[PDB]
Amino acid sequence: SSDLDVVIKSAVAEGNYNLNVTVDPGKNFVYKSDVMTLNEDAIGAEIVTA
Amino acid sequence: DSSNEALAGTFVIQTARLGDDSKLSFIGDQNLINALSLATIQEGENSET
Repeated sequence: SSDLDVVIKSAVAEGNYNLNVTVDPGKNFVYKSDVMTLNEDAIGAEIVTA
Repeated sequence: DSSNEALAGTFVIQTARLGDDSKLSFIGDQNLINALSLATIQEGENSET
């Protein structure tokens, strides 16, 4: 596989090992920015539903 | 599965005689031999005459 790393500390034994993986997921990060407002003289347009 | 070839992408090397005569030895440069990285998975045993 291309997503497996190995680090060595002491004497290793031998052999071919087969691994089985099971997962239980968690959560992620959500960032919020602040409100933006216009200057004293600007003009804007949009399409809004009503 | 459940045989000598359970692993994908590996070389398997054998000999057609029995006993100590079937031992193999590999010699060469250090880097090439390190890259090959041979290992033993079965050992021979003597006959009974």
